[PDB]
Amino acid sequence: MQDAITAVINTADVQGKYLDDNSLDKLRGYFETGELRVRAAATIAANAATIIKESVAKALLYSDITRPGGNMYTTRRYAACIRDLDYYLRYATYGMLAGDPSILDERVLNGLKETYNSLGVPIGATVQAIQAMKEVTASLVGTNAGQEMAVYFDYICSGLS
Amino acid sequence: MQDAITAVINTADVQGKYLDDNSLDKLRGYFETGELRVRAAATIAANAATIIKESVAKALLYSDITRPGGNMYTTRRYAACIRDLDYYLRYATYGMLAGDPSILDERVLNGLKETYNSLGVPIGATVQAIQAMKEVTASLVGTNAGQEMAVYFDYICSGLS
Amino acid sequence: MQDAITAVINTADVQGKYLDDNSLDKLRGYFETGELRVRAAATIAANAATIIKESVAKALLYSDITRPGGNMYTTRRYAACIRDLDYYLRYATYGMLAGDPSILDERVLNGLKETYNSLGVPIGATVQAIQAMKEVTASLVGTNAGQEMAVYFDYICSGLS
Amino acid sequence: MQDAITAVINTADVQGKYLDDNSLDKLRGYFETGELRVRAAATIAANAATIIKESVAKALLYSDITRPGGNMYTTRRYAACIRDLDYYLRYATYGMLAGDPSILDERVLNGLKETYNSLGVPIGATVQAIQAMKEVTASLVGTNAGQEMAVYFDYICSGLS
Amino acid sequence: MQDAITAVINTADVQGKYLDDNSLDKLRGYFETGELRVRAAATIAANAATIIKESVAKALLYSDITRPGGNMYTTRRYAACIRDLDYYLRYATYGMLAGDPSILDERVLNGLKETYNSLGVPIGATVQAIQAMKEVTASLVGTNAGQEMAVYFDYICSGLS
Amino acid sequence: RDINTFTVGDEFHNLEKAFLLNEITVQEVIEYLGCSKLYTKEFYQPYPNTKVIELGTKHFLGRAPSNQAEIRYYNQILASQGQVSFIKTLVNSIEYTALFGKNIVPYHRFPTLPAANFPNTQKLYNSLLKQSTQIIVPSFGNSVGN
Amino acid sequence: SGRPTCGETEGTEFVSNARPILVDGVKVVEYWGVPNGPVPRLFGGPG
Amino acid sequence: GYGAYSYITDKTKGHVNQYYVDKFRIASDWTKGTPKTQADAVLGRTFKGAVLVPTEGIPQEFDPAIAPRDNTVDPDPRIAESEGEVYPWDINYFDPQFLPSAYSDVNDPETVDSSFADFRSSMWESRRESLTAQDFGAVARVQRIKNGLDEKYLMTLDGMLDARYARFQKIAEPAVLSPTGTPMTEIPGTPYLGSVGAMDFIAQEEESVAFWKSGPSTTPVNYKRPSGAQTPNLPYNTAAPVAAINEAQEAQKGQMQLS
Amino acid sequence: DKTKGHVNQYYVDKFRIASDWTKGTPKTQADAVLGRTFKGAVLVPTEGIPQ
Amino acid sequence: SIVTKSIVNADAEARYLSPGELERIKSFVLSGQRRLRIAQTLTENREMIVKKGGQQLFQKRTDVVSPGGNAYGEEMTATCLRDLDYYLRLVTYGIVAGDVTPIEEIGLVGVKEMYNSLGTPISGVSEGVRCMKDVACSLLSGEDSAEAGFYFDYTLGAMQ
Amino acid sequence: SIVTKSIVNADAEARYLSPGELERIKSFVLSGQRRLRIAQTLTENREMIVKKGGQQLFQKRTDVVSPGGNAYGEEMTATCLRDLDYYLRLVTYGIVAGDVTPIEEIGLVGVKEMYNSLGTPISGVSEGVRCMKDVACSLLSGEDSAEAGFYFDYTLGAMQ
Ligand SMILES: C=CC1=C(C)[C@@H](Cc2[nH]c(/C=C3N=C(/C=C4\NC(=O)[C@H](C)[C@H]4CC)C(C)=C\3CCC(=O)O)c(CCC(=O)O)c2C)NC1=O
Ligand SMILES: CCC1=C(C)/C(=C/C2=NC(=C\c3[nH]c(/C=C4\NC(=O)[C@H](C)[C@H]4CC)c(C)c3CCC(=O)O)/C(CCC(=O)O)=C2C)NC1=O
Ligand SMILES: CCC1=C(C)/C(=C/C2=NC(=C\c3[nH]c(/C=C4\NC(=O)[C@H](C)[C@H]4CC)c(C)c3CCC(=O)O)/C(CCC(=O)O)=C2C)NC1=O
Ligand SMILES: CCC1=C(C)/C(=C/C2=NC(=C\c3[nH]c(/C=C4\NC(=O)[C@H](C)[C@H]4CC)c(C)c3CCC(=O)O)/C(CCC(=O)O)=C2C)NC1=O
Ligand SMILES: CCC1=C(C)/C(=C/C2=NC(=C\c3[nH]c(/C=C4\NC(=O)[C@H](C)[C@H]4CC)c(C)c3CCC(=O)O)/C(CCC(=O)O)=C2C)NC1=O
Ligand SMILES: CCC1=C(C)/C(=C/C2=NC(=C\c3[nH]c(/C=C4\NC(=O)[C@H](C)[C@H]4CC)c(C)c3CCC(=O)O)/C(CCC(=O)O)=C2C)NC1=O
Ligand SMILES: CCC1=C(C)/C(=C/C2=NC(=C\c3[nH]c(/C=C4\NC(=O)[C@H](C)[C@H]4CC)c(C)c3CCC(=O)O)/C(CCC(=O)O)=C2C)NC1=O
Repeated sequence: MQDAITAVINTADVQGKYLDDNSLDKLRGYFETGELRVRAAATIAANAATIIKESVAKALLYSDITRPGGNMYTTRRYAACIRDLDYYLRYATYGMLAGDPSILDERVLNGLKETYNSLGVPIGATVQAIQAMKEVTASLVGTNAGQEMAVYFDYICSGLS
Repeated sequence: MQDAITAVINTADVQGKYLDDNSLDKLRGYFETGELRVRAAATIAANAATIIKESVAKALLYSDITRPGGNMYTTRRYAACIRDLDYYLRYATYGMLAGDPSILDERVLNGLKETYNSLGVPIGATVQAIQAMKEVTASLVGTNAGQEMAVYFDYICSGLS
Repeated sequence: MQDAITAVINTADVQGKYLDDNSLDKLRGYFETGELRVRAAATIAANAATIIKESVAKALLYSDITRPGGNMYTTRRYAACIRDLDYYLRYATYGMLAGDPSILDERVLNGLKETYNSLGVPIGATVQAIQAMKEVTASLVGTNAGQEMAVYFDYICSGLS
Repeated sequence: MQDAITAVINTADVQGKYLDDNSLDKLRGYFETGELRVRAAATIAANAATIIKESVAKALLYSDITRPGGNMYTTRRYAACIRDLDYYLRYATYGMLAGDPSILDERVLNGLKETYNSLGVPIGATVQAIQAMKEVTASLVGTNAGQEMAVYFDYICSGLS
Repeated sequence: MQDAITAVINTADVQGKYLDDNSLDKLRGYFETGELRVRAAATIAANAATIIKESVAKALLYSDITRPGGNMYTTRRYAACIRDLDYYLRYATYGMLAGDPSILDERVLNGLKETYNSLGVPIGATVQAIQAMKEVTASLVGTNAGQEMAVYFDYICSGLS
Repeated sequence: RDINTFTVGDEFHNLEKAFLLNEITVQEVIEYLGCSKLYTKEFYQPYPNTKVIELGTKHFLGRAPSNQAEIRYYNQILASQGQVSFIKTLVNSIEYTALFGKNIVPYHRFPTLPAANFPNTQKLYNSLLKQSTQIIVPSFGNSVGN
Repeated sequence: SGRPTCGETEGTEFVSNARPILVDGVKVVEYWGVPNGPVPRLFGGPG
Repeated sequence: GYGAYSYITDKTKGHVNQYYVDKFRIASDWTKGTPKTQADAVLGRTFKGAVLVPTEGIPQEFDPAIAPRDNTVDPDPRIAESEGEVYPWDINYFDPQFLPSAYSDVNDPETVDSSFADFRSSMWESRRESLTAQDFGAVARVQRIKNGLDEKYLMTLDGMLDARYARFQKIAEPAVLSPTGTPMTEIPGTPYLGSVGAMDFIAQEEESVAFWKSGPSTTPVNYKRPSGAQTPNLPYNTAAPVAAINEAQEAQKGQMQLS
Repeated sequence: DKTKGHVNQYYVDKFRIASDWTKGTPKTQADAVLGRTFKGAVLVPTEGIPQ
Repeated sequence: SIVTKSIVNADAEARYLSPGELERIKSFVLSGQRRLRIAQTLTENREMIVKKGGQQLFQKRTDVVSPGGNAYGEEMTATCLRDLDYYLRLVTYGIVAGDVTPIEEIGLVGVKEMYNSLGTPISGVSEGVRCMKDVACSLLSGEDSAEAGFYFDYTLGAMQ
Repeated sequence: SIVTKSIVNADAEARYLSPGELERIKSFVLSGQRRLRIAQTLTENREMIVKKGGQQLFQKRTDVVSPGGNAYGEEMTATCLRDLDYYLRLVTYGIVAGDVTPIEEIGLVGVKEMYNSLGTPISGVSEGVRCMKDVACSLLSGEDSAEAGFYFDYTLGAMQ
């Protein structure tokens, strides 16, 4: 993976140059937004369970999916579903706090579309669940940090779709 | 896997309904054929060694395969084919006695065509060997139970081909 | 495609060199075997019909294939099979007379295994038919030229298998 | 495809809303940069030949590729190579002048990596050729428009790599 | 794998033949050349480090790979590079001392072109490095054994290209 | 591969002293190698949890994942705790003790009996390091029933 | 008692009421290799 | 196309379907929901229930001597309350915890000094451990290379470059196979011998973990001790093994320490 | 990957000796001789005390 | 099912079905009609079991229906009775299967993770199923409610 | 980067970032401008550090300078100072990263195998980096050169 800092050292390194004023402006940008990211990751760390509960309650419950015939009908599949949501929340927090979505490229979105199209997981409903996590999470962390979290949830949704 | 009973509970479950008279007719059908399946499985358990010996003697010996350069030419490869035949007979008995070929989907025909096309096992000769086991087995268990074992041997042969 | 001459000009060309004594030895080898290839191609052109009849009569007739349910059961499928044999013999002659099996890579073995595994043509029986054409053809053209045609027929059989 | 305008109408449309001040700010941004995009496309249209000639002269000539055994050694392959550099320049101009690289997703980068890895085209050299077009083209159109062309040539290079 | 002996036993075995005069001539050939292959492998074993150092100094020296952005630019990639030259030298010695390049087919050239085209390793520079090992190695072991090592280094070079 | 190109220097030098004195069994070496930061950086970092299952069984047992229920089992183990539990379950399994016991380094094997084990290990060991990011065994097919 | 995935305090390394027989039943058995599990041979018994 | 179906885009519950969620087709049943945004609204209305007002009027003209209006002043307090946003229940409410004023500002010097000093703690733990681990490892591999390199290790590439490591760094000379291949012997009887004198006995600083202690405080004086039991059994009338005589002389070595 | 590895050209190489300089000159400030500018001049910090 | 279990157990040892195992399948397939009647009775009396069991649940356990409770309201109580209906249906599946495999794979594998994800106390679930066990044993014979009641006992042992 | 040294950590533990770890991230992002002052000073004074550190290197270690040494010759001597420039640049990356990951992965992973494959004594490399540490500590403050000097100390511990 890489954060914003590593990305700056990648560009400056791969040019062979040292750190010029542009790269220092990018690191100043990240170091200004750092505290906000920290407290956002603190809040999400606090209320993960309630994010997944409220987002499943908004997006998936009392529908064809949890009715019989639906993908989430058995208790095994319900638990696997909310497990999957937890991964999306956790790695979206890592992606927020790194400031670079390369983590989502390496450890989440790789082979996931082939996996869900293998098993039979509906992609539509997954995306709507992730967007429900985006609205609930933005409600917890506020406007600015909700924009940051939203970008990474939208990154995963753009990955599966 | 699943037997015929589990399959009935799958359809009745996935509709959300309970057990209606059609599903009870299917359970009555299985419970009528039960003892026939049991004694057939008993007899095949008894004469598996004999069945393998007669089907290899009919289908494979004194040909190009056991002549040098054929695929059965060595003792390791003779053993491998003989061992392979035993698996077909055993899992065909499981499929017979469950009343549902899902076992052959899970544990036998998965990746088997990629295996034999990877190694260089002739599929033709294998299918002929399995049909030889079908005729001998039907000769041992009789008409009815030979039809039942016939559908599972034909299921494996339809899987390889 | 390419013949042996074009292959020599390929290696000499791709080194950037001109023609050294090794490549001229290869051209002398081809030009020594030239007339042998010519009369072999003449004889095979003469007796294609009889090669096919004899090889189908040895390899395929009076078996499960021409009995109903086999792949050669209908007239349409009988004619398609003899047709296929005619193509193998013709392109094997082209491969013989070029001295380089690149033709069989380009125009015969490309997609042929996907074709026969798509339709349900038995590969085993086809290989046995091609080897029957190899023996009959070698019997017509003699020892040397039968070794040469042997290479091309074995090349197609190695391609299917 | 889509331009920046179509993308704005996609977001505003898919929210169901009309055009708010943010979307009008984005269209004002594009309509400010419009004239610069026009004259840049005019200059590239004027000097396409010389872009491809100077970029091939920088990036590919007098190397292993145009020497024997290298990818561009035969004339057929030389002409196909410069033909492809013409596509990269043309569609990079379309992508610049649309303000949205969706064209490069639809008509260029789709299946191209599978095509070049099929044929034997080295991806490394291709990317270096495209970056040579980026430096020459930026030299023709100037600083700002060279940054715009820079993002689209880098988009294609990120696509192949 | 197999040596020359095992290959003779393979062809004679797979025809079902015994060992005739031809195969005994091949085993005579190998047993004549055996001691020369032994002392060559002894000397390569002695001077491996200096072969890799002199071949990197010939082939990768005074090149852009060393400069920032080249593929050898870091310490990790330099060490991986000289590590791969160690593999080429060592398996080339095994192939020489077996008298049969089947080792190179099994354990080196399998998947290597897909690996280097995946990573971004330049194939041309690799081939030139191997040829530098061919020249230095032939200088150490002399004329005869340099011809033997020359066929196996040329086998690896033909494998990558 | 050899440990030299992806390490700075000595790293876990203790295991070298502790293993050459024969106090540490081969299994405990394999566990403490499997649980280090170095093994995270190589195999746990750039790959998803399914690929981490597949590589982990390849390294520590010499084979591919056998059925779907092992994949769910290993996912829940990976998600619930992490790599440390996962390597401890691979090493401390019945299978690893039966095959290898205390004094045998794991080796490449060709499993025969269940499903696609032979083919899938043939897809694994014919792949070099970093030859593709694409997963060999993502999952198995849709089985009817539960 | 490990880290719980979803929900609170539950979600450990074994899913509750999962099967030991699905994982333990399916064994990987190199015939002509070290016997991992009991392996029968029909033709093993000496003539 | 201008209208494209992204799954990111389709918020409406088509895919996961509930009969109960539905569009507000009839006036009856507003009961079940209210609009949340300005775009979702009645034609003449607002998100709240009110008539839309264009909010543009003629500003009272002022004298040119009067100072002009300023754009960045705090909005009048009465204005905020009339929109209603001051009440927590209102949707648009802004929490006081989410203000940018609630942060430590990065530009301030005392936070940078105090917080760098907060930074240094959690790092001197791990940084200390990593450095010390490098030193222990250094001693370890130097002693490993000094003890000798076996044939099988010297064939491996790592051994070859560890033999070179010892050569370039003057730690020891390591016996390596001769350019011919036959192992470098000093005496032709046994393979892999080396010259032994006067450099084996000089201690190197890279072997010692402890650089700090440099002074041995005694003088050692040697004598012969009778050695009692531990005297090894020797065969009579024959040539004893070399090891046995070495054990006999190792048993009979006494040490006095004079401070 | 600006350095030419994939395209193997011997003539284009890095400057290693005093004689090389005739063939090429530096174009950017980052590519610079220690103590020089990108043009041939001594570096000056350009910071002084304003009157 | 017993067929599936015998097959799976046999498969693990890579051997043909044992005579003892085979004998059980005979006893199973001959005990069929008696079981069909048992699931026929619990099928056609489901409304009294779910309602009466729900009444004894909420009367024993007023905490769930207390304000701020998971079961609070009409909708939530209806969802609670919905789940008791599910486990009654699964018990009938387990009765005709002659084993808990159908019940365990539909209903029990990963149940604690789901109800912990819903905020539901699972001890209340087990008390609900125990109430339906008492009603369903009031609807059956001696040996019959022994058997069916033991399937209920297995679901109670899975919840606790 | 310091931020990475946490996401990988709780990623392998499969949990959210720990509270203790979170405090460090805050302390890191508030200590940023001091770090950028340090790497600014080592950036704009690189020529003095490379030249003067090379002088103290060659004056302490006359082995390499002498004929037959690894660094002897005009082209060779220049490269030696080129490598000191590499490490100096890396030290600056490690300062703004707040971690030696940049230094380790760009410079230290597999360094012994490379310089042993070049015939370079790596102890002379460590003496050179120590010389640049002395010059760079002469160009900074007390606590400042404690910090930066300790990054140099990490590189010395990796070379030895
Ligand atoms: C196997 C046989 C065997 C022996 C015979 C002894 C012999 C012996 N005695 C001493 C050592 C000693 N022996 C004595 C004994 C003496 N005190 C006196 O007043 C008398 C002169 C004398 C007894 C008659 C003393 C006092 C020391 C200690 C001397 C000292 O430290 O100053 C030592 C040195 C080690 C030590 O301090 O113990 C040895 C080797 N040890 C052996 O292993
Ligand atoms: C972080 C790395 C990573 C991810 C993300 C991941 C996903 C993943 N989801 C899976 C299954 C599943 N995933 C779901 C998910 C859903 N069902 C729904 O209705 C919802 C709409 C949706 C979730 C939002 C379900 C029900 C299954 C189980 C399918 C089955 O095996 O029965 C499986 C198969 C293993 C198993 O759980 O039994 C994997 C491997 N695996 C990984 O290693
Ligand atoms: C369903 C469509 C269909 C048809 C019709 C068919 C015919 C067919 N006829 C055959 C032979 C034959 N058919 C005949 C027929 C005749 N001889 C005469 O003189 C008469 C004119 C005529 C009988 C009325 C003979 C003699 C042979 C064998 C010739 C030989 O083998 O030498 C064979 C050769 C092998 C085999 O029979 O198994 C086939 C496949 N196959 C098909 O799939
Ligand atoms: C085997 C088939 C084949 C041919 C023929 C071939 C030609 C070829 N000619 C080239 C250049 C050239 N060729 C010429 C040729 C000429 N100038 C004149 O005025 C004359 C009319 C003519 C010589 C008779 C010149 C001047 C250049 C270089 C032009 C430049 O770079 O500006 C290049 C550019 C890079 C390079 O040479 O490495 C190729 C690839 N390549 C091939 O693969
Ligand atoms: C960014 C991380 C990084 C580093 C550090 C690096 C070093 C590096 N040092 C090299 C050579 C070298 N480096 C030295 C260094 C020294 N000689 C001495 O005696 C002194 C102890 C020391 C200078 C302080 C010498 C002499 C050579 C060339 C040796 C030769 O070619 O014979 C080379 C060979 C080819 C080339 O330079 O282009 C590389 C790649 N590469 C990297 O990617
Ligand atoms: C014998 C069987 C065998 C071979 C041959 C082999 C090659 C091989 N080379 C690799 C990487 C590499 N290979 C090189 C090679 C080179 N760089 C250069 O500039 C040179 C021109 C060139 C060598 C002559 C480099 C730099 C990498 C590292 C790429 C990276 O991971 O960063 C890797 C990826 C694993 C790693 O090293 O990190 C493999 C697997 N693997 C095998 O199992
Ligand atoms: C076939 C196996 C199976 C079961 C059992 C199952 C249960 C299940 N119970 C649910 C909710 C629920 N279940 C309960 C149950 C109870 N509340 C209490 O206090 C009591 C202890 C208990 C009733 C006896 C409640 C209150 C909810 C909804 C809680 C909420 O949404 O806030 C949901 C959420 C969405 C939906 O129902 O459609 C599922 C999927 N799903 C399955 O596939």
